[PDB]
Amino acid sequence: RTKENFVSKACEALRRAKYKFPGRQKVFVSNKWGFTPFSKDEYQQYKKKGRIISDGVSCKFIREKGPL
Amino acid sequence: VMREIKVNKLVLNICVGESGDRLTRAARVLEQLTEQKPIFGKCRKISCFVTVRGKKALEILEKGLKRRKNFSDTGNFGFGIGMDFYVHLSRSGYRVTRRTRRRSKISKTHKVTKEDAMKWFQTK
Amino acid sequence: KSRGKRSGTRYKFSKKFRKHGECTANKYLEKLNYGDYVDIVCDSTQQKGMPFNYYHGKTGKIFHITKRGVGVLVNKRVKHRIEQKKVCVRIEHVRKSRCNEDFLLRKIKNAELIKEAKLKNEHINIKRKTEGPKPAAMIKVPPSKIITIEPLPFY
Amino acid sequence: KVVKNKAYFKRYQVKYRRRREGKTDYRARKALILQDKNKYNAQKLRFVVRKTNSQVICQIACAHIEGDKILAEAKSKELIRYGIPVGLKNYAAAYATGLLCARRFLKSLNLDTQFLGVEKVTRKPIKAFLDVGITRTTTGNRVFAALKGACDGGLNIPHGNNRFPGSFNPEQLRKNILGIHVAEYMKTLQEEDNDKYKTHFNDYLKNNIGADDIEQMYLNAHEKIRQNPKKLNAKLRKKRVKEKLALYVELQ
RNA sequence: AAGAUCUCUCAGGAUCGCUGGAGUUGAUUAAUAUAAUUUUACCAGGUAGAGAUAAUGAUUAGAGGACAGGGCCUUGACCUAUUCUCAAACUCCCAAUAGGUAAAAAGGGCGAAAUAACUCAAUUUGUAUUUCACUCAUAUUAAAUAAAAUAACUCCAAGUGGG
RNA sequence: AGAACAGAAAUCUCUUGUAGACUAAAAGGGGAAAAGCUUGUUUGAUUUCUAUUUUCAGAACAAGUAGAAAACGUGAAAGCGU
RNA sequence: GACUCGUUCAUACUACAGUGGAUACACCAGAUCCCAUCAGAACUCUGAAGUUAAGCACUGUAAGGCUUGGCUAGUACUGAGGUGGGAGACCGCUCGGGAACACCAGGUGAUGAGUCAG
Repeated sequence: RTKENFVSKACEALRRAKYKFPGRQKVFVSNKWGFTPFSKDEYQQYKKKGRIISDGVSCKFIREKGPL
Repeated sequence: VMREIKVNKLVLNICVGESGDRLTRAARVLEQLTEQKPIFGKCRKISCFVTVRGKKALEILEKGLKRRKNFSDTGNFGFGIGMDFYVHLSRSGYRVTRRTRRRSKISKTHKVTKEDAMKWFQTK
Repeated sequence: KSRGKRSGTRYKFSKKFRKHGECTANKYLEKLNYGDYVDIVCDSTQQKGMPFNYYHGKTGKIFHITKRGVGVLVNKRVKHRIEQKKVCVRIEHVRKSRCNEDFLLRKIKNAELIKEAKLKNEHINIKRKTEGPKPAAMIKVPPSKIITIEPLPFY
Repeated sequence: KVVKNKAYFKRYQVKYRRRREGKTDYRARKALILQDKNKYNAQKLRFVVRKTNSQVICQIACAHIEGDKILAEAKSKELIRYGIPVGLKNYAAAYATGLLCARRFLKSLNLDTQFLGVEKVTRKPIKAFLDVGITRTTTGNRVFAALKGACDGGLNIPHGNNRFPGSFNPEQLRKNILGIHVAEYMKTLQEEDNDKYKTHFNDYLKNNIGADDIEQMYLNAHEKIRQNPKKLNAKLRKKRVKEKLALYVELQ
């Protein structure tokens, strides 16, 4: 987990890691298809409308429920 | 209104409210001086006490007795102006809590809290 | 082998979820006795006249009843033969079976159909349906109510 | 930990509604109900006695598959119709209430004689039963006096003598069902203090009934008894929540 | 047949199973008994599965909080919302498959009368039984399908018990 | 959260407390107006006999279940106790 | 309107609030007698002075839980078949059956018998 600027480096590191894992493995680059709302379009939209509040590392979605 | 505090179950003696071990020692010296002494309590060495009803007992005990809010929601006032002695608190509608037929319990609204007890202490 | 009585405790004898001490009034009172079929089900509450493991969920006829005991004729396969065994169980364990209730409702409904037919002097069959093969039918379909399907690309 | 939480709530069971109230223990209920399966159809009548702070309530109940069927009823404020205007929890009142409920039940059945098979010289003769009814079965407890009244009435119930004074004293029991024990306390209290007497037995004074009069009034009553047969929908709630949100924006 | 049970028992024996003979029963009426089956009712389950924010045992991280360790701060524990991975010897929930009971004439209906030493105030209160009735589909059928009696049942004995 | 003694060798009080206790041992089941804990009164841990269930050849023994004929025990109130 | 006996045993639970007390419930008042405890706290007994302050009745709350439905998903999973594929691990296919959590939406009781007052 890092910047997209270093995504190739991260992918390469996992490719280095694969030689020390038994049999076939696949590095998967996309975090848009990684969910946990880690889509860029989701990050901007959720942040903009204050939907998602960070409790560290990952970010928690409000759901219109209980007292304030 | 009818919500105010009431009281049962306290015990007394004829000395100065010495507390603890010392009260028992003083009582033994007093027992050696003169053979008269009051009655047994209920507990798990030994000493003797006067059984008196409720409110009247508390009034004598308070006069004997003589962080500002040393008090706690228990109804325990400690010693002020330790021992195995009785002390107690009850709210007005308390009976529902132990009463058999329709059970239930005292409400959060009805309960004493710290503050009402603190008003009661200031009142006397 | 090495087989004591209640073996398989964590399996069969384990209680139903939140079901503790269930002993309400209606449980007792059913009364069809000597002709009746009856299911043998374990109760979490009652240990006193609990059956052996095999008889759980099985059904059989009542042949004898006492104060709160029931004798039940249950079928058991013993190797090369199925044989009838006299299972003593308690009132809490016996549950009224529902197979009789299906026969009875069908008898009553058919009897009403027979009675109706008899009043008219009709010739008709009160026998159960087979759920036979579907006959011809019709629907009128505009272009809006019909949807084109196709397989899906990976996504 | 908080302890009281979603997991604790999910696990929880409170069981029977009456058990939540503090009525109907089920342990008694099953035993009262229970009978031999070959003695089917026959009913074990319970003589139901429940102790209110205002009055004692006496019913004849038989338990059935859609709930209990009530055959007979007497409550102490029926005693007004028999001229008794005060002392509604009293030992004599409980006796009379049971006696009336039994006598009315026999009248409803027909035939004042309880049993066919009686001995020739000195339902069934005694087949109806106690309802324990939550109150504690000590000596002088209310249920036994009501049952004794019902027995003397006509219905009859199995009994010991273990909950009458002298556990027995039949004369003292006789005084208690007459009302003498109240009368003795009234006269004694009046003797000690007139204001405490007046403030205590205030209704008796208004009625103009002295201690003396109680035994006669119960005796006359016995003969007379013997003779005589909002919620709000979701759409509104949603609207309220929106309005409250706006209100909070204005308020702060 | 190389299963089982008991055996100073594991190269055996006995008794069950599975085999043959012999007899009887009833079958011939395309049906009833009957069926390694499905139908429609009706059940029994806690394995596959799934879960950790349901409990148990685990178990990786930070975030938000009001006492403890270190030098007003930091580090912790502790609480709270969270968070990562878990068990077939854990279970909120939870299959398919496999398994059980059911489908009326020696019986069932609704009635009367009988019988009792049971029951119940209640020798017709119920019960059960019995005798009389009235009557339930069935020309084919009380859901299918069936070289379904080649079925039953009794006897006597064999081989087998290492797979 | 309070009380000089158990905070920290087996204590005292109030409040919160679905069982996280306890149920001789042995592990799992079951069990909260109780099968836990306290107390009272007790000896049925009885005599006789079945139908049976477990293991099973559907023999034994052993362990059970449901009753019955007795005499009692307890509550005395239903009941429950082999 | 209230109560008693109940039934189903959370739609019936819990939490925090508010509204209601003709008759009723309860809180409340007392201890001679019946009774019971160190203790009239509870329990028993006898009262009926006050009061809705609680219990109790009813509702409310971007309440928690429970509770139905959708949706998760024909996914996961799975019986029989295959001289099907795959080096192996495993994966398709034919005939069939088929979840769960999460999530979303709704809901927060119904009812037998008897009584009493209006």
